[PDB]
Amino acid sequence: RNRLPEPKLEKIGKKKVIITNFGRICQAFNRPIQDVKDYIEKELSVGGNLDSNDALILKYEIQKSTAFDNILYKYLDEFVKCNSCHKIDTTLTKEGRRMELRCNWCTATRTVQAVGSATYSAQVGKRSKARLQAM
Amino acid sequence: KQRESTLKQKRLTTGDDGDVEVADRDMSDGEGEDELFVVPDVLPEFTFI
Amino acid sequence: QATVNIGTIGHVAHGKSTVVKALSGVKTQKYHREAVMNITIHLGYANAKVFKCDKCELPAAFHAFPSSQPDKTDCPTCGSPLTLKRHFSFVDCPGHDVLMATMLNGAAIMDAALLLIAANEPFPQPQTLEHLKAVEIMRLANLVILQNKIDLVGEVHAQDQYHKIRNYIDSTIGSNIPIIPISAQLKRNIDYLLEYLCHIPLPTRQLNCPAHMTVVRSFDINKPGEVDIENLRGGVAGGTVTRGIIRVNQVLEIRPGQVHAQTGGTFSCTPLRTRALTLKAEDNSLQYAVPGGLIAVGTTLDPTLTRQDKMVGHMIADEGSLPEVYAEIEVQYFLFEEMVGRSKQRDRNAKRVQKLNLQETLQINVGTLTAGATVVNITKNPDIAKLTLVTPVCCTLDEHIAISRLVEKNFRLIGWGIIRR
Amino acid sequence: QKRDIVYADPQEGEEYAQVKKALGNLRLELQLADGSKAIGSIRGAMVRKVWIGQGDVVLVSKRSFNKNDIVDVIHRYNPAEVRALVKDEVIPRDFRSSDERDAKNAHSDYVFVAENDDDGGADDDDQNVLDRNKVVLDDPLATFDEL
Amino acid sequence: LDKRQQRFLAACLGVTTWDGRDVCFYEEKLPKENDVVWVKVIQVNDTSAVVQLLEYGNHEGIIPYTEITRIRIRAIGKVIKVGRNEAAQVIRIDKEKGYIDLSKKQVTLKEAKECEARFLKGNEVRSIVCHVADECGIPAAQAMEMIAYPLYRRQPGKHAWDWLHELNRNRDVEGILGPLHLPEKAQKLLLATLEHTVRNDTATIHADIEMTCFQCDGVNALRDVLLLGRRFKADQEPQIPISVTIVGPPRYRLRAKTEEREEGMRRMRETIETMAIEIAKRGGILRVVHGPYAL
Amino acid sequence: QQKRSVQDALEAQKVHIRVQQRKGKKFVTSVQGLNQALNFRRISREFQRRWGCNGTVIVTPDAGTVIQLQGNWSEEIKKFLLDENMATEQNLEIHSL
RNA sequence: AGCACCGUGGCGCAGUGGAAGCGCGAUGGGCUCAUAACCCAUAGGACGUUGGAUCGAAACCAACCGGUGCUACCA
Ligand SMILES: Nc1nc2c(ncn2[C@@H]2O[C@H](COP(=O)(O)OP(=O)(O)NP(=O)(O)O)[C@@H](O)[C@H]2O)c(=O)[nH]1
Ligand SMILES: [Mg+2]
Ligand SMILES: [Zn+2]
Repeated sequence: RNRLPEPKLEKIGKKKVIITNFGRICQAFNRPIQDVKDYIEKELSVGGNLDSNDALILKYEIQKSTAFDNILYKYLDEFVKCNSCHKIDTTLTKEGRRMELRCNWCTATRTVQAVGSATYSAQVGKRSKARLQAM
Repeated sequence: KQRESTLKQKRLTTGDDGDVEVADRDMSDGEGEDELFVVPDVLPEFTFI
Repeated sequence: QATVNIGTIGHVAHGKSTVVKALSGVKTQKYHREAVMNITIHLGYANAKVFKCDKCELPAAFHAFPSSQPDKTDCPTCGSPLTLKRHFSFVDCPGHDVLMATMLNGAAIMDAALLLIAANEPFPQPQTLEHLKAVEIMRLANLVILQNKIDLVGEVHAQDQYHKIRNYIDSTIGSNIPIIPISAQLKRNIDYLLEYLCHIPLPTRQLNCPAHMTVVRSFDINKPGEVDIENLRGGVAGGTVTRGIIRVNQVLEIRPGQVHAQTGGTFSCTPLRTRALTLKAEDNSLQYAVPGGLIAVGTTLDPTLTRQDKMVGHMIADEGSLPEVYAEIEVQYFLFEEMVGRSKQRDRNAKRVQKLNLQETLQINVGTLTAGATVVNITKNPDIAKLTLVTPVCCTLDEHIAISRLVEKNFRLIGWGIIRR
Repeated sequence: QKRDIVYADPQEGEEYAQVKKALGNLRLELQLADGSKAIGSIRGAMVRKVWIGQGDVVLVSKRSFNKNDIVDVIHRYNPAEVRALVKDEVIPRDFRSSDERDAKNAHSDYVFVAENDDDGGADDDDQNVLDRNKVVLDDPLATFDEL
Repeated sequence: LDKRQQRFLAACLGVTTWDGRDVCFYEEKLPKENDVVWVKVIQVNDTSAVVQLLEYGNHEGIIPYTEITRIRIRAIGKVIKVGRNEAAQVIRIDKEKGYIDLSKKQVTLKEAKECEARFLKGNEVRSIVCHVADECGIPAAQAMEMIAYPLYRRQPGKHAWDWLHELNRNRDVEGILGPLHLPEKAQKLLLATLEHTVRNDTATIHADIEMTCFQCDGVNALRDVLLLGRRFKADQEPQIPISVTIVGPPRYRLRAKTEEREEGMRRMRETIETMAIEIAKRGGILRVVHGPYAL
Repeated sequence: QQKRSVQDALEAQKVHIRVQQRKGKKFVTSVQGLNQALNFRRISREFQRRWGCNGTVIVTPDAGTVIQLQGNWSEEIKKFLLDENMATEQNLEIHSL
């Protein structure tokens, strides 16, 4: 029943979605910047970056909502949240190769693995331009 | 205002090099609040009502 | 070395290897194990010595690590020197669905086990119950029931749970085994646990009857050794002794031996004669092996196979001592009424076992064997099946068999049998 | 103008509920924050003056003459008020059932809490009032010297 | 150590001026019509562009707009930019005052692969003969004309690299100095031509032995097999051991990487045959994957 | 026997679904992780007919026998493979939403 | 535990000896009634670390370190 900052959005240009609260959010469950960003951007299969004043940018377009939450839920129940107690105080480790994660509020250690997708993405979606750049 | 600027386009026809010209590109929205710019009085009354 | 073998059973997600981790301080791996996540997959082994803490029964607080408690030669809990009582080995038998058959493989080795239940789940899962009936094939007397998690949930739900479990037990298996709280990724209340293990008596074994060993491990060749004498730093028949004293420089026969293909329809298997190079148990080296404990008997001759355990259900004895090799075993089988391991809604709602019939895939878990069988005869006398085994089995006893059938991409205990032979 | 928020009257119909998916012919599929599954409708003053999307939360009415006919969307709660409502004491965020409660769909889903109003600014309006009719010192350059 | 000292010193310099950036590779001033060449891109200028050759000095050439490719591009900039090194061939050629006219659009379906190879060889020849020449006296013109230029003239268009009348002959085997004239610079030539080049890099498969099968004698048999595996040999390197990866219980992976030729293939085949036929009668039989590769 | 059983019930076979967006409110969807043995033409041609869609039987290097569909469908591209021994309920990635 | 490959601007990478570049970015302008689209100017590099070979390299050799894949499964 923990409290997580409620991500809050902007619709700029009716394409992009800027997420102002990015920095604050990443701090809260105690994981770094680039790694968190990766997972998000991979799932949605879009570009955009962060940089700036630590407000994220994404090329994904949605009707403005609180429904960004679903994405965050996936990240938090894979990575941070232990399956022993249900509780985030958790802290990432480096054990062996592709081995990570520790709990510390009862210290029941748990390992997890990190995304490196690269199986299938389809194609989308203009062409001409693609070939032109890949000239 | 931008939506009012998007409804001033001008014009159809597929191609003018390789890329398309389309107006309108769909929006069915719609509006939120309507903030209503509160200051007749705020705080004191709220503990009675 | 270890004198007494202590196993571990319980459904996965209730702890298994967790309790072992507390005491021994070591863990098991195989690489594959990580990739699937919290599946143990093959079998555990470790060793922790018993030495009595002499003002300890249940003192309030001490370090979480068990080195203040036994497995040390000095005590800080009573602040006085320690004295030996016992020494144990551990074994970890899986709790996952698929892994039934390998639990069976490691079920005839052990001399006791700990049941593990946790407070975070329902009363009696299906897999727990199925474990218990599996035991009763090989007929262990000593058993201990535990609640792994009691400090992760309240001290209310705990009590209830305990009452229900308490009712159910001593209405299945007498002796009124105790039900006990522990923690073991917080590593507390070992003192309690340990006190109950101390009182579990010396079993009896034979130390002067012809050699008999049950193998469950093999491979230790290299990496490194790499340079010099070159490779490797020959293999093992890593397992338990039940009978006789396995001394160094004795001559051993592997009685399944090297398996040779069929020559048209009839296969043959020829024994492998091998010598004991060294006996290694724990980090120590033995000159003689006493029954009980896992002893890595150093083997010799040729390469190929026995990569992780292709010595599955293999029997080792001395030269001129031959446990009789049987290709066909006449099994007198008794079936259960309930197809345990089924998950539908609640364990008590289970489906009923279907009769044993001609031409069906079985298994047959003769002790530590996992030999594939097909029923060819239901007739010889009523309730006797003459079952042909592709992989040969050696009889040293009349053999107590658990019979497993496939229910849906996985076998689930159906009954037990005894060989007439 | 006026209030953007109203509360249910438990009598005279009216109970909170949430949209699921949308269906053709102005009707939609609608589910109760206590009871079982439902189908809704909409009124003709909201036929394209107001758009009620999926997973938006609304306030029904119920028929007086005969229950268990069909129900209707007579209002909409703006997202600004949904978070507020759900907080206070009032409606479940899981909308008891969800599809169904016997399958316990969409698990936590840990609370979010709009705890983001204050940023640690906006402290102290308890300070000074005006000092007038006093000669008082107040020359700049302050701090500029620590020597 | 004047070597070390010279380096550290000359980070503070004030640089030693050297011929790395000029001088024609071949005799000729200018190519013939429809000859591929390797250029460098000085700038764009909108209407075509000014580039330079590199095969013959720094001499200019100018591509004309609407002659970079078939496709519409809009902007010229983002295909070609500036600072590149690229192929091109010729259309017209004025020898009267050195206007030259080129196309990137007639160089089609590679062909510019030949250009790369060619250019590189040239660059080698040149950079070599300067380090030779200027240890003693003399400008680069003369040293060049007496070493480089002959082997482009003598045998037509065989460069001064490839076929075995050229320089890489005199890296393998000696005796071609005779019909050319050469004082002290003979020494410095051959010894720089050694000091730098290099051949480079070659296969290095690793024999794989699968000593499947059984017999009242396996281990012992495997040891005997292993003892002939590596040294063996030694001789000057490449070698052929270490040997060094355990795969499975029947499968042993012996290294075997060579630095010099196909010569490792012969050594592996002979070693495998001895081990498999003469030995492997006391244990299981020797089987190959094969055996070589990894690659 | 048991060996194969395990090696199959606990290894490999992992079933990818994904959703993305073409533009505005248009969408697309894929499936991957289905065995080579199955005829792709028969599954694709089912999905289609049960709802206005558009399949394919694309083969891509080191990812092949991968099929896509038109529209957002995630739910029904999971549902139909659950009851049908096509996804051990363990291998079901959704990247939607 | 070895084998193989890789380490270059915030991020992904190009660069076979004359040796600081490109695509995405960030920041600031310009095009447009606005937004996409598209141009331009700015800042931003111990070329993993160390030694060695070489007139001379980021490129070649060795040692160590890190990352990823493959084979190993350790009394
Ligand atoms: N809080 C708490 N965590 C526990 C307790 N017992 C075990 N755990 C945690 O549960 C996890 C599972 O441990 P493990 O022993 O592998 O479970 P298992 O049941 O043996 N796996 P398997 O079923 O395959 O044998 C460990 O990370 C451990 O931290 C307990 O009593 N309390
Ligand atoms: Mg375990
Ligand atoms: Zn925890």
